[PDB]
Amino acid sequence: NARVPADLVIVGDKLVFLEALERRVYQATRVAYPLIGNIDI
Amino acid sequence: AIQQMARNLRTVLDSFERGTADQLLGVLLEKAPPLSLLSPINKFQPEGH
Repeated sequence: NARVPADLVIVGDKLVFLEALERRVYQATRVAYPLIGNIDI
Repeated sequence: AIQQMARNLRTVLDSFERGTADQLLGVLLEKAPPLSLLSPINKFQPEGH
């Protein structure tokens, strides 16, 4: 294994990763980031 | 006369060190966009085009 700087949070009883990957990937490129999805009402 | 000479020349030499900060404030005011217009463009459009 290798050490990687990444933040982990605890919710309920489960230890989960917390990712908001927008600076490492999807940055200074021509693609649209997902999770900016659209809805119709 | 020479006392007034030296006392005057000292403040004249000090004035450049005193006014360089004025020139940086002038150029930084002439450069900076407003935050209310800089921050939504940096966020609300992802990339551009």
